[PDB]
Amino acid sequence: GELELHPPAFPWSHGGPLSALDHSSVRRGFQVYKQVCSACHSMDYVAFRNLIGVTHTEAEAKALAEEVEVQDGPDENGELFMRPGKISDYFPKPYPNPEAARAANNGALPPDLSYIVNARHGGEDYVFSLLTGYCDPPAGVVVREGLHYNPYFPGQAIGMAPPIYNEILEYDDGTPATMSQIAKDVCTFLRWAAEPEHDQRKRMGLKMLLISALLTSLLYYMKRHKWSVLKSRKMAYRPPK
Amino acid sequence: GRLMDRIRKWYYNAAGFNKYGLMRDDTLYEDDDVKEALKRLPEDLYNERMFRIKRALDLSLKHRILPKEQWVKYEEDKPYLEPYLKEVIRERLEREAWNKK
Amino acid sequence: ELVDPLTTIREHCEQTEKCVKARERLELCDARVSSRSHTEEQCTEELFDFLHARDHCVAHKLFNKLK
Amino acid sequence: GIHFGNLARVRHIITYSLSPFEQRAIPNIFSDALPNVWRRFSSQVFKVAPPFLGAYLLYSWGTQEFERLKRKNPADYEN
Amino acid sequence: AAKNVVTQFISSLSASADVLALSKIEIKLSDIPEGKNVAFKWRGKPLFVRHRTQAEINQEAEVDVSKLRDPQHDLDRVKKPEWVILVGVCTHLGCVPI
Amino acid sequence: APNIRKSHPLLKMINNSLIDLPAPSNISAWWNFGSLLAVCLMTQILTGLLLAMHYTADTSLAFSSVAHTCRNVQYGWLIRNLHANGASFFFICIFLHIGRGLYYGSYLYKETWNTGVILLLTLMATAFVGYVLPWGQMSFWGATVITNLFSAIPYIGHTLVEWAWGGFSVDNPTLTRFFALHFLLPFAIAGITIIHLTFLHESGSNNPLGISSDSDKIPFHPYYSFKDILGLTLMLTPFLTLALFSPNLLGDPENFTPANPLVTPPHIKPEWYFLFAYAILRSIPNKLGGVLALAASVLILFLIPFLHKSKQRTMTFRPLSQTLFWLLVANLLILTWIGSQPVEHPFIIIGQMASLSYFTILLILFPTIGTLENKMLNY
Amino acid sequence: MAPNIRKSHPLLKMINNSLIDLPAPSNISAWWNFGSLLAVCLMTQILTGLLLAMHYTADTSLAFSSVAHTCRNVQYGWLIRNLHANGASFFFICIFLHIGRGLYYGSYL
Amino acid sequence: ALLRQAYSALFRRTSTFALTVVLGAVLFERAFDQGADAIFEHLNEGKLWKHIKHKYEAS
Amino acid sequence: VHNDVTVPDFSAYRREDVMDATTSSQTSSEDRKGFSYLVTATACVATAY
Ligand code: HEC
Ligand code: HEM
Ligand code: HEM
Ligand code: HEM
Ligand SMILES: C/C=C(C)/C=C/C=C/[C@H](OC)[C@@H](C)[C@@H](OC)[C@@H](C)CCc1oc2c(O)c(OC)cc(OC)c2c(=O)c1C
Repeated sequence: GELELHPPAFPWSHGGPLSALDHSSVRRGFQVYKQVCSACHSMDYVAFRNLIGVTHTEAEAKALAEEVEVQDGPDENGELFMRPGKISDYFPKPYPNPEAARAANNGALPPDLSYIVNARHGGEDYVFSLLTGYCDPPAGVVVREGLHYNPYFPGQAIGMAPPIYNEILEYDDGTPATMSQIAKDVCTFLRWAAEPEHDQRKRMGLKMLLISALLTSLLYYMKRHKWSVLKSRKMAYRPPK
Repeated sequence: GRLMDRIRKWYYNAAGFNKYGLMRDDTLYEDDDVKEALKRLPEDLYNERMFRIKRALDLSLKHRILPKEQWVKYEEDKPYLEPYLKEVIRERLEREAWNKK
Repeated sequence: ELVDPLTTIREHCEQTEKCVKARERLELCDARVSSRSHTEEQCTEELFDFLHARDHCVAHKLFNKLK
Repeated sequence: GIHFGNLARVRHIITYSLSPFEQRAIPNIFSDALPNVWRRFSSQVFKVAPPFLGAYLLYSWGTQEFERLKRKNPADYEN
Repeated sequence: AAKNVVTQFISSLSASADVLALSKIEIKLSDIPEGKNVAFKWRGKPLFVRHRTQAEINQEAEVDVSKLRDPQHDLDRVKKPEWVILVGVCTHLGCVPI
Repeated sequence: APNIRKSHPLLKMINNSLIDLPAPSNISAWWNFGSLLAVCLMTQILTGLLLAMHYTADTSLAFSSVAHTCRNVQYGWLIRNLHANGASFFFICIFLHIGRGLYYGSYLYKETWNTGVILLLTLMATAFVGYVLPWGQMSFWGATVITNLFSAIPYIGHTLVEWAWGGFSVDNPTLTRFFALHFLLPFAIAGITIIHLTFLHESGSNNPLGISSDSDKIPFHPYYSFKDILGLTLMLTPFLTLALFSPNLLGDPENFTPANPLVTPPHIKPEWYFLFAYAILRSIPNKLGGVLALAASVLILFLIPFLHKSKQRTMTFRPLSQTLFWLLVANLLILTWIGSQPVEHPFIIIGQMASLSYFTILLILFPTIGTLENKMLNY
Repeated sequence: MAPNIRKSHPLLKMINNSLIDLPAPSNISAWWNFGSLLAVCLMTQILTGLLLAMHYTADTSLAFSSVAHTCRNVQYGWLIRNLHANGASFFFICIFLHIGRGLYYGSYL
Repeated sequence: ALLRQAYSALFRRTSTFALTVVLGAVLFERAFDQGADAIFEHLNEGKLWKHIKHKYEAS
Repeated sequence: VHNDVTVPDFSAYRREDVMDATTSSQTSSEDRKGFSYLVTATACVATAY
C-alpha cells in the first residue's frame, strides 16, 4: 500500500571507493544470467566481446557467442537467415518485442537488465533482497492470481516467480549453488553489466585523489608565497607637522 | 528615552566596524550625496579617513582586526561627515523642489 | 543435500531480541485478522517490522558464509 | 581601459613590504594563524548556526511526523 | 516582406504535415473486469477505460456538484455507469494520473 | 610601444582584464566563484561538444546513443559523467555566486547584477533541455511538465506549447529542436558573460568591507590569478571525487528507464538544483498561481537592488541583516528538502510556510531591518 | 559627464562607435558593400541553419530522409533549406568579390 | 646543497626550468602510474581478471 | 622629517636564514629561491601530468 520495506546494506566486495569488482563472482553471475534470467530478461547493451578480458578468455567468449543462432541478411535473394553468433553480437533478446514478452508472462513485462541496478533505488542491495525476499502474504493481504508475494517489491505483488532456488544450476567452478550464493553472484554481475568502467573508474579516482592532494598543496604554498608581500605588509600615517 | 541611547551603544559594538578602526562615517556607502560630502571635507579629515580605510582594507586582506585596545569607543566616534552630508542633501532637496516648481 | 547459509542464519537471527518481539507482534496480528471475518485490517506493518529487523541481521554476516 | 593612476588621491601613507623570498609563506601557524581561525569562527557561529540548527530540527520533526503517520493506529480495529 | 518572412519562419516550428489525425479503437469490455482500470495507447497520450463497481458508482453520483472546480455530474460525463472513459492526462501540466 | 602588452589590439585586452586589472586587496574566497563559473561554462561546452559528437537526436535512438557513448566510445563514460556532474557544480557555484552578491551588496552594480540574472535564467533553461536529451523517464516527463508551464499564459499559452514541442505532444520534433537549443544556449551564455564582466569592469570588483578600495588596489596578476587557480583546484576535488567515485549520487536513477509516454513514474522529482522552485510552485494549489509563484521565485532577483535600504553596502557590519540572511539560506535549504518529499502532511504545510517565508524575507524583512539598522546607527 | 546616452552607455557606445559615428572615406564604392553582405550572409546562414538543425537527424540511416521530411512535411521547410543551400553560394560569391576588391585596392596592406 | 645546486642549475634559467619540468613529468609519470596501479591491485588481490586469468588461459 | 622614518621589524616573518641583521642574506638566497622555485617546478610537473 502506502508502506514499503527498504532493503538492508550488504557488504559487497566492490562497495568501497577503492574496491574493485570480484571478477570471479562476476563470471559466476553471468552464468546465472545466461542459464536462468536470460529466458525472460534482455540485456541489450552487453555483447560477448565485453566478457573478454573481464570474466572470460577470448576463446570462451567466442564459444558462448556461437551457442546462439542470430538472424542476419538479407542475402542475395533478399532473404533473412540464421547464422552462428559472433563476439560482436549482443546478448539475445528472449522476445521480439514487449508485447510478445508480456504475452509470455501474464501481461507482466520483464525489464531489460542492462542498467537494472542503476534503474532502481537500492541497486544490488535491492535486487538481492528481492530475489531472496520472497514469502507468503501477511494477514489481510490477498495477492491477485498470477502475482507472487514479495515484501521488497513496491506493492508487494510482483509478477515474477522466484527465479532461483538451490542447485538451479551448477557453477562450473565448484561453488555451492545455494540460492543466496546465486543471488549474490548475479547481483555482482548486474553491477558490472550496468557499468563496466566501474573498476577503472575507481582506479582513476585513486590517482585523482593523490594528484589532487599533491597539487592542491603545492598551489596553496604558491598562493601564500606571492601573497606574503601583502599579508605582512605594514603601513603608517605620517602627516606633516 | 535613554533606551535606544544604550541600544545604540549596543548596536555600535555589535556592528563591529570599530574593530577595524573605522568611524561610523567611514563605513558609509558612497552614493552621490556622500561623494559630494567627501569632497567638501577639509584635507586633514579627508587624509585621515583615507588612512583609516586603507588600514581597514589591509586588515581585511589579512583576516585580522585591531587589538581590542585600539578599537574605537562608541562615545569617541567622530561623525566627521554627517553634517556635510546633511547640507549636501538639504541643498539637493531645495534644487529638486524648486525645479518641479 | 545442501544448506543455504541464508536459512541457517535467518533462523539464528530470529532468535534475536527485536525479531522475537516483532515476530510475536506479528503472530498476534495474523491471529486476530485470520480469525475476525469480514474485517479491514492487514499485517503488512508487523511483517515489515519483523522482516526489517530479521534481514538487517541476516545481511550483517550472511556474506561471510557466501563465496 | 587603464585604471592604475587615477583611482584616488592619497597623502602621507608609508608602507613596508618584503620580497616573498625573504619571508615565510605560512608563518606563526599557532602563535597567530589558528588563534584567529578560532576568533573568526567564534564570532560568526552564533549568527550562522541558529537558522541552520533550527531548520535542522524542522527537518527531523517533519520527517518523523510524516513517518509516524505511516504506522497504524490499533484503535481502528479493536472493534 | 518582414511580416511574411516572420510568419513563415514562425510556422516552421508548428506541427508538420506528417502529423496525421487517426481514428478510433475497439475495446472488449470483458478484458476489463469490474473494479479495474486499464490504459491503452491512443492518439499519443493514454486512454482510460474503467469498469466501476456500483460501490463507487454511488459516491461519484453522490457529491456536491456545486463544490466542483469544473462542475459536472458523473452522469453527463459517461454513458454506462459501470464504465468510465477519459484521456489519462492531468489537466495541470500533463503527467499521467495514477 | 613601449611594451606590446598595452598596445596590441588583442593583448591590450587580456592585459586589460586579466593582468593589470585593478582589484581590491581584500576580496575573499566568495569572489572565486566568478571564475569557477566561467571555468564551468568552458568545461561544460567542451565535454558537451565531445558528447554531442556521439549523440543522436531521435526518440528511437537518443537513449541508446548515450548508452553507446558510455559503453563504446573511449572514455565516453568519463566525459558523460563530467558533463552530468559539471552541470551540478555549475549550479553549486552559481548559487554561492548569487549568495555572495546579496550578502555584500554587489547588486548595487545594477547592469552586472541584471545580466547576472539573465545568466541564471539562461543556465536554467539550458540545463533543462540538456537533461531532456538522454530521453529517460525523467527527461520525458520533465520536458512534458516544464514546457507545459507556459500553458498557464492566457489565450496564447498553448500556442506557445505547440512551438516548444513542434507538435501536440512531446515527441521527436521536440527532442531534435531541444538538442539544437541545448547546443546553442551555452554560447549565448558565454556571450552574455562577456557583457557581464564588461559592465563589471566599469566599476571594478566590490569588496567585503563595502567601502572604496581605491586606496588599495592590486594587479589581478599574480594576486588573483594565483588565488583563482588555487580556488579551482579546491572545487575540482569534490567534483572529481563525486564524478569518479559516486557518479550517480546527485542523479535520479529513475532516468535509466527509457521514456514511456504512457506512464509517469510514481516517484518523480526535479533535478536537485530545481527543487526549491519546484517546492514553491507545488505550494499554491492553483495552476496559474503556482506558475506565477515559480516565475516570481526567480524573477524577484531583479528587485533586490530596489530593496536596498541600508546606508551601508554590505552586511559585514549589520548583525541583524546577517541573521536574516542565514535565515533565508536555511529557508531555501528547507524548500529544497520539501521539494524531495511527496505532496503530503506535514510536508505540504511546511512547504507553504517556507514559501510564504521566502518572499517575505526578501520583500519585507530585509528592507525593513535595513531601515531599522540605519536608525540604530543614528542616521 | 557625457551628455547623450549614445556616446556614454557601455553598449551603445559600441553600436555608435562602429555603425553610426564611425568615420568612413567619402569615396568608398560598391566594392565596399560586400563586407556587410558577408556579415548578412553569416547571419542568414546561422539563422536558416538553426531552423534546419531543428529537423535534422545526424545518422546515416536517417540523415537523407530527415532532410527530405524537412522539405516535404515541415511548413516552409523547403524554402528554408533552399535559402540555406543557396545562401552558402551567395556567401562564396560575396566572399570572392570581397577578396577581389582587397587585392585590387591594396587593402591587404 | 641541492636547493642551491637545483636553483643554480635548473630553476634559475627559464629554459633549464622548462626542460626540468618536461623531464620531471616524464620520470614522475612512470613512477606515479606504476605505484598507483600497484596500490590499487594490492588493495584488490585475487579479484581482478589479472588474478583470475590463468584458470582459463593456456598452460 | 624623512630622517625619523625607519623600516619596521620583520622578524616575525623573516625566513630563519635571513633573521640575523649582521649576516649576508646573499649566501642563503640560492636556497630560499631554490626551494620556492622547486615547489613551483613540482606543481608544473603535477599539472603537466
Ligand atoms: C520466467 C521469466 C523470468 C525469469 C527467468 C527471471 N525473471 Fe526477473 N522478472 C520477470 C517478470 C515478469 C518481471 C516483472 C514483474 C513486474 O514488474 O510486475 C521481472 C522483474 C524483475 C526485476 C525487478 C522489477 C522491478 O520493478 O523491481 C528484476 C530486478 C529481475 N526480474 C531480476 C531477475 C534476475 C536477476 C533473474 C535471474 C536470476 C530473473 N529476473 C529471472 C520474469 C523473469
Ligand atoms: C554563467 C554565469 C556567471 C558567471 C560565469 C559569472 C562570472 C562573474 C565573474 C567572473 C565575476 C567577477 C569575480 C567575482 O566577483 O566572482 C562576477 C561578478 C559579479 N557577478 Fe557574476 N557571473 C555569473 C552569473 C551571475 C549571477 C547569476 C549573478 C547574480 C544574479 C551575478 C552577479 C554578479 C555581480 C553582482 C558581480 C559583482 C561582484 C563583486 O561584488 O565585486 N553573476 N561574475
Ligand atoms: C551551459 C552548459 C551546459 C550545461 C549546464 C549542460 C547540461 C547538461 C545536462 C544537465 C545534461 C543531461 C546530463 C545527463 O545525462 O544526466 C546534458 C546533456 C547533454 N549535453 Fe549539455 N550542458 C551544457 C553544455 C553543452 C553543450 C555546449 C553541448 C554540446 C554542443 C552539450 C551537449 C550535451 C549532450 C550531447 C547531452 C546529452 C547526452 C548526455 O546526457 O550526456 N551540452 N547537458
Ligand atoms: C557558415 C555558415 C554556414 C554555411 C556556409 C552553411 C552551409 C551549408 C551547406 C553548403 C549545406 C548543405 C546544403 C545542401 O543541402 O545543399 C548545409 C547544410 C546544413 N546546415 Fe549549414 N551552413 C551554415 C550554417 C549553419 C548553421 C549555423 C547551422 C545550424 C546550427 C546549419 C545547419 C545545417 C543543416 C541542418 C544542414 C543539413 C540539411 C540540409 O542540407 O539542409 N548550417 N549548410
Ligand atoms: C524550449 C525551452 C523551454 C520551454 C524552456 C523552459 C525554461 C523554463 C525554466 O527556466 C527558466 C525552468 C527550467 C525553471 O523555472 C524557473 C525550473 C526551476 C523549473 C523546475 C521544475 O522542474 C521539474 C522537473 O525537472 C521535473 O523532472 C525531473 C518534473 C517537474 O514536475 C513534475 C518539475 C517542476 O514542476 C518544476 C517547477
